[PDB]
Amino acid sequence: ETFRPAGGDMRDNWRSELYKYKVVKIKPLGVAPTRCRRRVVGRRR
Amino acid sequence: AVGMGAVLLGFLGAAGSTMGAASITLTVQVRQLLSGIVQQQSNLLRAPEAQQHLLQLTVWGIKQLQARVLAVERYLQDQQLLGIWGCSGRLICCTNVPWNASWSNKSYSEIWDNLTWVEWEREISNYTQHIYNLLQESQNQQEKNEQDLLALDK
Amino acid sequence: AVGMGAVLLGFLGAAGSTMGAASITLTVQVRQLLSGIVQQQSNLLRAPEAQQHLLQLTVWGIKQLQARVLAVERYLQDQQLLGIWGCSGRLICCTNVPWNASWSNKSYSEIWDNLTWVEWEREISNYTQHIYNLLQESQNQQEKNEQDLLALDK
Amino acid sequence: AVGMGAVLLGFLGAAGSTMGAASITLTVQVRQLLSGIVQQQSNLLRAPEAQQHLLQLTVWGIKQLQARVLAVERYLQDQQLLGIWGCSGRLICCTNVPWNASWSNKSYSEIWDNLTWVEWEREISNYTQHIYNLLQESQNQQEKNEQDLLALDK
Ligand SMILES: *[C@@H]1O[C@H](CO)[C@@H](O[C@@H]2O[C@H](CO)[C@@H](O)[C@H](O)[C@H]2NC(C)=O)[C@H](O)[C@H]1NC(C)=O
Ligand SMILES: *[C@@H]1O[C@H](CO)[C@@H](O[C@@H]2O[C@H](CO)[C@@H](O)[C@H](O)[C@H]2NC(C)=O)[C@H](O)[C@H]1NC(C)=O
Ligand SMILES: *[C@@H]1O[C@H](CO)[C@@H](O[C@@H]2O[C@H](CO)[C@@H](O)[C@H](O)[C@H]2NC(C)=O)[C@H](O)[C@H]1NC(C)=O
Ligand SMILES: *[C@@H]1O[C@H](CO)[C@@H](O[C@@H]2O[C@H](CO)[C@@H](O)[C@H](O)[C@H]2NC(C)=O)[C@H](O)[C@H]1NC(C)=O
Ligand SMILES: *[C@@H]1O[C@H](CO)[C@@H](O[C@@H]2O[C@H](CO)[C@@H](O)[C@H](O)[C@H]2NC(C)=O)[C@H](O)[C@H]1NC(C)=O
Ligand SMILES: *[C@@H]1O[C@H](CO)[C@@H](O[C@@H]2O[C@H](CO)[C@@H](O)[C@H](O)[C@H]2NC(C)=O)[C@H](O)[C@H]1NC(C)=O
Repeated sequence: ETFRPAGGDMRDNWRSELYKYKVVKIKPLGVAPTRCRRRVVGRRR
Repeated sequence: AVGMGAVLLGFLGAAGSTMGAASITLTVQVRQLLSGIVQQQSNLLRAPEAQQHLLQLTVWGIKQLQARVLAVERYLQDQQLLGIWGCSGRLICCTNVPWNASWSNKSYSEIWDNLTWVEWEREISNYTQHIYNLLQESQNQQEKNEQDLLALDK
Repeated sequence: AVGMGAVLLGFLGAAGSTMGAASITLTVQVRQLLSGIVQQQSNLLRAPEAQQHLLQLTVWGIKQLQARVLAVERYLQDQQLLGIWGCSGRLICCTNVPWNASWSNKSYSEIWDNLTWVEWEREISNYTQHIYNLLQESQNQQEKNEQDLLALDK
Repeated sequence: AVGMGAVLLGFLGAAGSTMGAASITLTVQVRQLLSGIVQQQSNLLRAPEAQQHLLQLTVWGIKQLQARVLAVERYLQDQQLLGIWGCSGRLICCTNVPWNASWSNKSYSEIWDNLTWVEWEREISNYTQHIYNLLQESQNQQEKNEQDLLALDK
């Protein structure tokens, strides 16, 4: 097989540098089971 | 396990760590929600008035404003939520809502000593908003009970 | 009277209902202040980055930003107020301020079992900001008393 | 020493006054952070929709938006901070962090009956952010201890 140079889409120039990056959104709220109730109790106290 | 001063610098530092260990780092994740990642060795002057021309309408100008407002837009949602769950100003808030095995039937240690939060949140991925709805439904059934109490209370 | 899950959906649903009945629906009014009216059957992806062109400076672009910021602008005022009354994170907050017959001389049931909130707020329309001023004046006379206490307390 | 109703109007009114006397005026400084200085004799209609043309992109139009957003931008930072110190909704909040003579070795009265806040904040100018870091490090060591407690608690 033979290869030739291409330069049509500038996005490849940008992909060439950005490949090692990705952006995420942080999700600070979290919910989980626990032996802690509300009002007048946190398991006998 | 690192020091109290490093904990402050380690945003998402207990990401691959076990859920129980992540609790020392709750504040540091919270602070990022508005101010981004913390800066140590250098702390420049972040005051107002740095736009001295018509640069507020440019590409970056608009982009920055969008990023600035979105950042608080989102922060409030998380707060307002905690608020109508009755967990305002709490990084760890106990509720009245009992846990459901259908949501998950893991013991304490099966979770807290075995799972990472993102790992666990992926397990609870399905049942989350429904819980969010119970959390809020609880809060109301509380507020109802208070007015109930104010009626008998002369 | 409807269910706990419907209460969540019923924004302004106790508007014509009696004041005592409105308390189960406090959270649902609060949530609207930032997110607007809740959506049930459909819950699309509300994430960032939907402006892919120079559309942020158009009619709707500007309008949306104005509506977005105004929404939080107002939310904070309501919070900051509750805050300087010492009622932060409370949907029902007791105060130190005694009620005044001049404001209204209706019994509990004459209000809570007989009036709607907008109906009542129209009666208290005149004396409201003055109360808002007492609420705040109380909070200060509290903070004063604390510093007083910190002085005697060695 | 003035009245409770004047205290409300006197923004930065205990600026040259002694630190102990400034506590009655905490709320009035707080309210300014979002709404600016309070208005008494006149209270006009501050509702939305006053931009009836393409005036939102002009000099003042942009300037106002910048000032509006910056105002809340900053307010939240102060709140979020108090929050991760565990002092949410408190105008005076006690902590677990012990005072350090190196920071200052003045007695109560040597401070509260002798200094103005800006005067004192200038003395503590150096050691402030480090304290801000301890305040936050404390809060974490608290949250850690809670999860600790949730483990033994079955
Ligand atoms: C745990 O959650 C599940 C689903 O959320 C509940 O199971 C059923 O949920 C449907 C509504 O989606 C109800 O119509 C059924 O009555 C529920 N089943 C039962 C047996 O009640 C389940 O109820 C929850 N666990 C508990 C203890 O309520
Ligand atoms: C959450 O629920 C979804 C379904 O709504 C699960 O995704 C797949 O759902 C189909 C249809 O019910 C099942 O046949 C597949 O087995 C599910 N995928 C897998 C990998 O089991 C999804 O798995 C659920 N999340 C978790 C963590 O179980
Ligand atoms: C109830 O409110 C009214 C008006 O807010 C108070 O009536 C008078 O208010 C003026 C100031 O606007 C004072 O100068 C008078 O001294 C008030 N009258 C009396 C008899 O004190 C009224 O005081 C309030 N009720 C109570 C119990 O303080
Ligand atoms: C609130 O106070 C205003 C007055 O500031 C009341 O409006 C009218 O005021 C004039 C002048 O004092 C009176 O002669 C009228 O009788 C008032 N209107 C009515 C319908 O009584 C207004 O009524 C007051 N609000 C309430 C709920 O009484
Ligand atoms: C009061 O603060 C000072 C400085 O913040 C502490 O003094 C030294 O701080 C350095 C770090 O900057 C430590 O390496 C030293 O160990 C500290 N000295 C001592 C004697 O501990 C000082 O520790 C603080 N006071 C107390 C009681 O901890
Ligand atoms: C806060 O610390 C700075 C130093 O970081 C003080 O400013 C001067 O620092 C130099 C170098 O250490 C000293 O030689 C000077 O004596 C300091 N100035 C003065 C007026 O003493 C600064 O003074 C400190 N703040 C306070 C309130 O003491």
